[PDB]
Amino acid sequence: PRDPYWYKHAVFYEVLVRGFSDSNDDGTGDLRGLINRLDYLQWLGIDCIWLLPIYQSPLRDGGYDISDYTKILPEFGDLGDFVELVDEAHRRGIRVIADLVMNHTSDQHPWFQASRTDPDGPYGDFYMWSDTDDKYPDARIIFVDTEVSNWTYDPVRGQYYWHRFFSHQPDLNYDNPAVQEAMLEVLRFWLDLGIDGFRLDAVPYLYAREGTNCENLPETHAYLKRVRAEVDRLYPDRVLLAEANQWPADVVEYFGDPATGGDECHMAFHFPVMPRIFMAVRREQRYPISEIMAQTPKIPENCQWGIFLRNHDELTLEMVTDEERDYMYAEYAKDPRMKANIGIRRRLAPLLDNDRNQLELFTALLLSLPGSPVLYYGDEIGMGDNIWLGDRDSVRTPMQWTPDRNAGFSRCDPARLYLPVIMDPIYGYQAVNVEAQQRNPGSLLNWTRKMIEIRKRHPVFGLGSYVELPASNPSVLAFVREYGDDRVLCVNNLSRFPQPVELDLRRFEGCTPVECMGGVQFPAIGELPYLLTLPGHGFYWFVL
Amino acid sequence: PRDPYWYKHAVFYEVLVRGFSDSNDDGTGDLRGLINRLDYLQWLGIDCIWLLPIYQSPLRDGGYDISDYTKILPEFGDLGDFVELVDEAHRRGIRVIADLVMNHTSDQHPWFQASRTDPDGPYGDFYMWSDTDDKYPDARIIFVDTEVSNWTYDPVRGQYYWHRFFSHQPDLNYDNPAVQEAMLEVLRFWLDLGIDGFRLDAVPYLYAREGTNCENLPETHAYLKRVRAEVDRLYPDRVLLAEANQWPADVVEYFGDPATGGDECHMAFHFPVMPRIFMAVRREQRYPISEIMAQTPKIPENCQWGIFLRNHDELTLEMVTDEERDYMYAEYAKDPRMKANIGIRRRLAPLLDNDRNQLELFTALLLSLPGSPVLYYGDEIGMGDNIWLGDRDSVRTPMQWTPDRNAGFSRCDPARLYLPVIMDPIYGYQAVNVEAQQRNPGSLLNWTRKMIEIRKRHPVFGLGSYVELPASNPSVLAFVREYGDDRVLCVNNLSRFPQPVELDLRRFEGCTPVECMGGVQFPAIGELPYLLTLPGHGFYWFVL
Amino acid sequence: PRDPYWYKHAVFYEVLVRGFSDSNDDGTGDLRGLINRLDYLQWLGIDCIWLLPIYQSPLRDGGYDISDYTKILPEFGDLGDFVELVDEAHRRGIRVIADLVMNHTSDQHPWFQASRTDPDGPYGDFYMWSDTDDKYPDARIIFVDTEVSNWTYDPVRGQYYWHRFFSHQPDLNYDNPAVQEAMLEVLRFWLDLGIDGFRLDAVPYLYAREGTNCENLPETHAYLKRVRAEVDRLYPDRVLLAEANQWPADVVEYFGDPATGGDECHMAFHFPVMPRIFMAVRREQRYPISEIMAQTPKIPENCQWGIFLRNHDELTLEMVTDEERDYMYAEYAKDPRMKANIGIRRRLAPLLDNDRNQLELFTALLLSLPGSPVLYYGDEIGMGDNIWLGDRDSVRTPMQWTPDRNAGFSRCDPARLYLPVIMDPIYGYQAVNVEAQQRNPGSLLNWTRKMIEIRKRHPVFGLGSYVELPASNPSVLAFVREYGDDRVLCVNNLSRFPQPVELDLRRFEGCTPVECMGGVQFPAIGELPYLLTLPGHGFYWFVL
Repeated sequence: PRDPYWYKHAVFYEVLVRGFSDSNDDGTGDLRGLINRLDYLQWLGIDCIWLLPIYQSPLRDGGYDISDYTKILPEFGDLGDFVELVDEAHRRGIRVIADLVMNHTSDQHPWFQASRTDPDGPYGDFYMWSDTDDKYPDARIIFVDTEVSNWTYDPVRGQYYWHRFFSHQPDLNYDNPAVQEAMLEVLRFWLDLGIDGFRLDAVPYLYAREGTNCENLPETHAYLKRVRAEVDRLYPDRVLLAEANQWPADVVEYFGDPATGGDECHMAFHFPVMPRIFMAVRREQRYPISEIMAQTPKIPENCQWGIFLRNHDELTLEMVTDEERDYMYAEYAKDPRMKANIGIRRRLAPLLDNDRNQLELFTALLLSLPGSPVLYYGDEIGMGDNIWLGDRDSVRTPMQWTPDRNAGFSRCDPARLYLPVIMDPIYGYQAVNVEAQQRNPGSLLNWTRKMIEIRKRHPVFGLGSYVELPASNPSVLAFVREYGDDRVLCVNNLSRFPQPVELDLRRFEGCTPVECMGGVQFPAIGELPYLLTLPGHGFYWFVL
Repeated sequence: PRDPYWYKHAVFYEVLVRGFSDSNDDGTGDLRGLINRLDYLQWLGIDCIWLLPIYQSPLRDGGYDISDYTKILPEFGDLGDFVELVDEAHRRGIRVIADLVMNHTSDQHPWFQASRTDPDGPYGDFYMWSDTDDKYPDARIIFVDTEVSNWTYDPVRGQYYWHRFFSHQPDLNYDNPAVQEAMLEVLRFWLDLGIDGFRLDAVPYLYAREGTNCENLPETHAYLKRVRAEVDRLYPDRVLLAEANQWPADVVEYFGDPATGGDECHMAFHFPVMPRIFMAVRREQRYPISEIMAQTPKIPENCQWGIFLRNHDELTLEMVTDEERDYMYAEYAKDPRMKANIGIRRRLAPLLDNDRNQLELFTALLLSLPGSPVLYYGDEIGMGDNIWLGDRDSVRTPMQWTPDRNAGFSRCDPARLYLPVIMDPIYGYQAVNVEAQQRNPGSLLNWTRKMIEIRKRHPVFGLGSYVELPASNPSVLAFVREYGDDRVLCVNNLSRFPQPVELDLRRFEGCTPVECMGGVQFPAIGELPYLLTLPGHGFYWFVL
Repeated sequence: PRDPYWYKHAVFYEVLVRGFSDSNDDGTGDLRGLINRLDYLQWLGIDCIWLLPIYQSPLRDGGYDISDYTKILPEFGDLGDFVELVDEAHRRGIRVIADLVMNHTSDQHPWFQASRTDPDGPYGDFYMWSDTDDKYPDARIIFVDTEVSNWTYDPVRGQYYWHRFFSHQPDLNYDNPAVQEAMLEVLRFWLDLGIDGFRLDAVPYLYAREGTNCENLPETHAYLKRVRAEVDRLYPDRVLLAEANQWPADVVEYFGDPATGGDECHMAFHFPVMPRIFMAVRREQRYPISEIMAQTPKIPENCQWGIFLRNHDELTLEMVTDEERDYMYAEYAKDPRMKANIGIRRRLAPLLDNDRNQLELFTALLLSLPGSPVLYYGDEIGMGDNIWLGDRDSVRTPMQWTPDRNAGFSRCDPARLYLPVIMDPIYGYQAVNVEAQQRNPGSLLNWTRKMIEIRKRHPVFGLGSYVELPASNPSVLAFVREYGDDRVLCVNNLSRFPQPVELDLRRFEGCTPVECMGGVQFPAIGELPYLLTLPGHGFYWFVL
């Protein structure tokens, strides 16, 4: 056994516990419900469940405002349930990781409250305090629309505290060794229960120094290396993912020193992928995808980029872009499609006007580009979303299972539902739900499952090289993935029209391509250009 | 001006006036409404409107039971409306034809009523009467499940009359010359109003002779040759279409003498086309389509096969087949989906379980095979059925125009609709309507429009020859259509998996194929087999 | 403890087995489903289940065309299921009766097929045959729009047979003693299995005589008296109901000789009740009910009228009327709602524009008038119709149980349902279903349940006398029912406005009226007129 770098050949499934399955029938989904649905996740073929935060919380910012790192919110069950989840998932070959906010806690966290009645106390300097609001002035305000702050004054203490997020999410003093030790305790808590890892949230903002930007500080990276060391020590085969809402170049540093193969975070996310793909389809040219592929620095051997088909990170409803390193920076807002969903999280089918061909194109690229892919619950059946509530952050509607009441999510009265089931004439459950999808062999779900299965039989997709093929046609993106004798050819049409692509496949002369979906043998590769024909927004996968 | 064989390059649009548009707002569609929608039909691109029966009728058999040939059922408007319709159609480059039942009339038709009241008077021999039921004993009973004999006894006259159809649809004695002129009289009436032709319904059964089974009799054919002669004489550019629920070999005689180029019916329908495509897609092999293309006899130069995507005839809800000449006779039966539709008219998308890819495949074929195609109203946006309405009607539901009340068909109270609008979660109007389709550029409606338009620009599709290209892959049907410098290549994949097809296009060496949908110029044809790649159920059109 | 006249205090529940519950999940309801739902029928409080025809049948006429009297349509289960239905119902205090067509059978019945093949055999004179078309000329044709004769000629036999219904329902020759004995055999077969009785269908037409109209003939009544004698001899406590779509004066003979207390049919239906209540509500005056109450002859002591809230009997879709004896004959016609549902079965709530107050008024009267009431399945929660499924079948939609898929009727795929579930925005299952109804204490269902239980605690409703109270207010119908110390006062407002009624109750001077719904004691009855106040379409029940 033993698999230290399993995340390199993993497909992750991000799930909102509150919204996946309700067993108690109280209108809120729970760990037991998720446990009851493990059989589906196995059928789908995913390798790791990624839990959105379930920690105790006032729920004032999506539950990313944590009040107790070691207590599970009563709505979702108890720690006994969680242990059973990790165990039954493992028995099914499925791992479990979770979001965990490292930078800040809610103001309703006991440490906060105990950092203000007595500054003398052991918790007294757990947060960042200053008599003036002038310190750290070159740090931008993240929530510029709501916070005039980054220092706000607390009366019961009689001083200002620091927060890069909302005023009810005070930052933690990471210069304080007791904080470095308490937080590291928290990680151990969950690792002891058997969790396979975390996504460390908001780690760019851990340390602040006068004179700097107060993100990505070398003191910060030092702390994470500390975290990798301890975890590697006490627990085998665990994973640390970084959420860094930054250009993938400032992000490459969260992987640590490349000489060791990686001694910091295992994964971080490559946020510009979806916006650049979006861009490619609109202009019908491969270059926006080509550029980031080429302008991304190399990362340590044992690290991985995470990719998902969304335009915003979730702790900050922002698109990750950069005025000086993103050549498409100004172009995104000149798509009135793109500019209407700015601050809003949208599910994949809505982002693509429910175009099946485009859904396949985007998901095909997601599963084949160099990295480890994340599916968001509901996308595999074409679920929609529901702005209006909350929102900017919902897309947290109940998973749509059957055409029965409440889509089969709960047997409760609809009035008791935490969020309503979508009843829309296009994405509503009477038309879009997992059971209908499963029974129809031509559905998006069955297609996705087949694709996930093709990818599992080919470790090259997570482990292999990426070399893009020159091609006379700007509308087609063709590349090859090779992981020692396991080689695939991936061809993608960004145009809405049928397109020829002529490939110089002379490196593979003599090979007989086998198409992945159907197992059919194509003519052998000779030395003259090979003609592939794709329909609008089509793609093919070939084994060589 | 000057165009006698216009129907050869025409695309027809079959419409139920009752169900297309309601202007009076009484719940029933009318000629006034159709006129109002002529701008749409022009936009869509069709060449000829084919009207379902609008004559005065007891409506006991779909309006195919005519009680007066010269009156429009008041429900639909008046003869002024009909004349304004034809004129406004012609202004737009649209012609108009109608179904007309030649064989029999309603029993409620005044000719019958007079042939029961006055056996000796002028109508006494308009129908076939006899003292016995012992006659023409070799004629099968068509509606064998409802009708015990082809003779039925009338209490008022005291004799049996003949009916090959229902008891309330007595046959006309075509041995009586007064009947032949009365019917020609009927034809002229409508031709004088400007109608561009008819589909003569149920003509295989015009004459009966002892010793014969009473179908396709030479006396029938002579009468039809007679009909064209007078029509050609008195009216320019008219068309006679024959509805013959018969095997395409028995049908070919309705075209007349090949020496004349055609002196009988201009068009007849090739009924087995759809079942063969259906079976071919199911078996994923070209053979069922190839076979009819090759085993169908040549027809006169100025005649053409009519094709449409349905499995049944509309007057006799029967699939056209033949035990001695149909390679597939017993095989339609082994197909669970085929067998489930008794003798039920279904619309295309229900017939294909709403598979967008197959809808395109089948329609590409309808539009590219040798003949003149018929579209059924609603298919162009993917309308469904309502089988629970039965007697066809399944398929005679209201056109779904907008997402407003009654799909935009009428502003009436739903309780007064002649038939209800489909509200189904899959084909229901809140999801499927012309307005949603038009605003979505990727919609089926817009696709159908592009298709009809490229077809219009290439008269080869209606006038040209058919040459099937040999290919090692049995799953793909590839053919060429050529009409003197107008040559197109059509390639169709019957497999649900991607398939390569290698074509020998050396007859076209040097040509740079141009794909019709996007106008992209493909690589030049060399001496080697040309490789086209198709996705599951895909197709391409190339100009040469 | 025998209870020979149990039907006098019974409330019947009419159920379409096909449409009540689906256990097999094949889209068709079955006896097993009905057995499974017996606990609900007990909960509601009904005393007898009445089954619509369940016999083997080609179903060309609602199953009233019987092809085997001793076989159950496989679609519904087998005789084993039936035996279990009778047993499980009886266990719960519920009896079971069924429709049985006495007069005619399907032409697909083995007796017929052997009566036309072999005139010499044992079945040769089972049907009414003739060499001529002229016999029995004074009988109207019932289905006059469809049928030209009451005689139809059979080609295999070479003679005419007799049929008062559709031509595929040939009449049985009851002059033949073997037919008279075959039908009693049919009757005993079911009685042996434990059925508690029958509604004998179409018995007015059993015998035909030259000289008459062939209804209501003494030979017919004699036979029914003969049938009753045999049933009473061999089986205890059974009931025979006659469906005679006739004026209540012509119907009374079916109760037999009054001297014996009743020696023919136990029950027959009073068809004008509902049309008269309907008119009474429309004109807002008591008189139309007063009149049929006055023109209804007294019936033998052990006989009972059957009442239900419908305007048509179900075998013919005709309203009972009589131009010379029904003073309202022409008034039904000037009545626009009435005239639009002329040959259509409608459920109670549609018939009353879904007015809950009127649903209560009509149901209150149904339960208080002299007779034994029949509830139709679905009316108790306010189900609607679907007239587009053909004016019989309009009212045969699946029972709506839960808000889950297919209203909880079946777990099948919707395409497989025998008829669709109503999805209308007023009566659709998402708004109207038993589960929603039972959970709401203010619902029509819970009301109906209470009402039935109140009726059960007072046998006077079925056994007592009926005396109408004179009152100056024409809008109120007030009556008293007395059965030896069980005395109730019923007051009903036919106006849509509040109304006073002043009653002379001196017969009950000293009594403290107790209202049934709530058990509140009203002021004692004095020598002065007693004042009751009712809301629009209101009613009260008082115990004295």
